Parts: sequence; C-alpha cells; structure tokens
Amino acid sequence: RKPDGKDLNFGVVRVGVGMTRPEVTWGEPQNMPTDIELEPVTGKALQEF
Amino acid sequence: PQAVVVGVMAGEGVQIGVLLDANAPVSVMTDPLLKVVNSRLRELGEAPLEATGRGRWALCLVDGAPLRATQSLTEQDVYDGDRLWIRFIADTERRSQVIEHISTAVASDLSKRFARIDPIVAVQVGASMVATGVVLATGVLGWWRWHHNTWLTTIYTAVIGVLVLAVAMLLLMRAKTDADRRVADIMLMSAIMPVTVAAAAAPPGPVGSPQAVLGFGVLTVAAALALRFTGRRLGIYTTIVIIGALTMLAALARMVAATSAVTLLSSLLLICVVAYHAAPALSRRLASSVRDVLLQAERARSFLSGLLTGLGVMVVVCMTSLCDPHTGQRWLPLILAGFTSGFLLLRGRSYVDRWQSITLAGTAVIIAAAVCVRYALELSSPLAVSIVAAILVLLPAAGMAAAAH
Repeated sequence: RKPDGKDLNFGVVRVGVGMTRPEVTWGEPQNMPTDIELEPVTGKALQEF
Repeated sequence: PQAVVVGVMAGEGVQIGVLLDANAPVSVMTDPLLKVVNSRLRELGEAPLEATGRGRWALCLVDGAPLRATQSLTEQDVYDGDRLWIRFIADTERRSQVIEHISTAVASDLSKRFARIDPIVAVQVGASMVATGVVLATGVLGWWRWHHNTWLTTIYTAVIGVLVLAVAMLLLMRAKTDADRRVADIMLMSAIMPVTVAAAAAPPGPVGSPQAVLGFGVLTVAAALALRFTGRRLGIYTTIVIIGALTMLAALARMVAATSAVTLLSSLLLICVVAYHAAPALSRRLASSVRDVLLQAERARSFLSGLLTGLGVMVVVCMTSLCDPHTGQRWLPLILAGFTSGFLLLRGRSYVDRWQSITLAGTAVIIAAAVCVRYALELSSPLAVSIVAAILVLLPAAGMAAAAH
C-alpha cells in the first residue's frame, strides 16, 4: 500500500463480511402502467427481482 | 517420551525422517518444518515448495485429513515410526449466489447436482436387456424338452448361440475403451448359456444322468476358453469353471455307477474341504519395472475370491442335500453340519480382504439357515415351525450382538 493519492485503499481495514451495494446502476422502466393496470404475474416478478 | 521420530512427506514426493517434539502443539512446528524441507530440497537441487494465491500451510496424515492445530502430538494417536504430510490448502471464501424466481431456480440448481441420461449409458442398457432376453428364451426352450425331448430344442438354441457369438466377435475386435469392452463382455457372458443347453439337449431319450455330463463339460470348457483369450471378468468365469468341473465328475460317476447320492455328496464335501485348505496356494500358482508387482497382486486376489465363492455354493448345495428329517438317525447329519459350519466360521477370520472374509462368513450362516428351513417345511408341525422360527431369528441376532456388544 501507498499513500500517494492514487491508491484509494490506504487507511482502509477489513473487519468482516456482509452485504454491499453492487456497481450496477438500474434505470427505471419507462411508461409504467398504473397499479390497477398491472398484470399479476409480471408484477411480482419484476418487484422481487 | 520427550520426542518421536516420524516420516514427513513433502512436495512432489520426498519423504524425510524427522524427530519431532512430543508435547508442543503441532501448530508451533509447521513453520520451521517447512523451512527445513525447503532447505533440503535446495541442497538436493530440487525446486522448493510454493504457495498459489490465497491459502495456508498445514500438517496432515497420509490420508490428507489435517491435524487439530492446537492439540499436542502426544494427544493425538501419533506414534514413533508413523508418517505425516505437509500440505497447502487453498482459500474457499467466495460470494454467495441467489436466484429468487422459483421455476428458474429449481432448474438451475437441480441441473448441477445430478447426471442426465446420455448415449454412452443407453448402449449399456440395451446390452443388458438382450442378455436378460436370451436367458429367458433358453429357459423356456429348456423346459419344453422335459415333455418332448425332440431335436427342436437343440436345433433352435444352436443357431442363437452362433449368432450371439458372431456379434460379440465383431465387438471385441472393434472395442477402443472400457465402455466398449463392458458392452462386449455382457454380450459374450450371455453366449455361454444357449450353447450349454444346446449340447446337453442333443442326447435323445428321457432326460437325466447322460444328458448332464455333456452340458457341464461344454460349460466348463466354454467358460475356461473365454478366460484364456479374453483376460477380463476373472471372478465370474472362474466360479463357473469350478462348479462345472466338479459336477462333471459327479455326473459321470452317477451315470456309470453309483449306489447312492449320499456317497457322491459326501465325496464332494471332502473334495471341497481339502480344496478350502489349498485355496491360497492355488491362487498363487494361477497368477517401469514396478508395474509387474501391481498386476500380479490383484489377479491372485481375483482368482481366490471366485474359488472361495464356488466352493461355498457346492458345500451349501451338498450339505442341504445330505441332511434329512426322515432318513435314519435324523440328528447325525444335523450335528455334522454344525461342526462343518464352525470350521468355516472360524477360518473366515484368517482373511483380510473384505469380500473374501465376508463371503466366507456369509456362507456359514446361510448353511445354518437353510438346514433350519429344511427341517421346518418337511415334517411340519406347530412345535417344529415354532422352534425353528425362534432359533432362526435369535441366531443372527446373537451374531450381531457378539460383534455389536
């Protein structure tokens, strides 16, 4: 490890394991139907996903 | 008692004798021990041990199982003269994986834990079904002759034998891998059964003593001839040769002249008794330079396993035929069976191989059980069945108890 600015890991220490937010960036689905217009099968599929 | 000398296995196979501290905990030794084996490899001119990515160094038994890092060498059942292995065990830490929609999730996981049917297995199943078919065909053909011993049975069976054998011939010449050989072997094994009844079905007139002699002869010859040229499936072929040869002698005697079955049965029993004593000697005589030792060891073991098995079949068939609930002093053969069973039960402990030791042990128990059943079905009575049932259930329970307790 180096302190010279480009090394972002300096001063960071591992304490264990757990959850973290992935590097993915989700875009909201366009023209989403209103709650009464949603089909039941595809609704929970996209929601739990 | 302060130290113990043991062999340590290292990279690529070098065994080194070391004198270890008998009471320090094993985790304290693995670091300097690794240095020592590396230093010796360097002086020997070999390449040292090295790590690969993420992992750790551990000390294990020859079976690879690692020793508990905190326990003393004396706390574990490690004695002077034993051997251990130093090994690198890689890091298993990795992300967890989750699939939420259940239909996909069932398919994905279920497809990784089991094997789907494929063309290689399909062929073996086909071979297995045809073998099962012909043994049924010969069975029905062999049953017809008892009512009409005409030429039909032999004429019909002979052509099948030739045809199956002709197919097996092309398969044997073409085989390239062990999968191919298994297919061919199952086919060849099945060819012996039709040819046997085909020959035995040739002598005309009512079936009996004269027909039997040809069958067991050709059976013994066919089983023996296959082994000579094939060199595979030693156990199954060998067992047939023994039972065939012995029956040929017995059949010949009965056909020529024999006052009683007891006479022949007693003779066979004695022949097996002496054979049981000679068994290991027969196996020894029947069987880059290192390879020669490995081949001989399993071959000898194979022949012995079939030999012990075949004799077992003969004595159980003979003993169950010798004892009888109506003939004379009914108790005399029953006690003789007991003495015979004890010898086999006692001698079975002298064999280290599981199948050799287990088959011998099982042979004695089945003899006892068969006699109990014999004296129960015939000369039937409420007390007789009652008495036999109690004995037959407690007999094995006692054997299990002697080993379990």
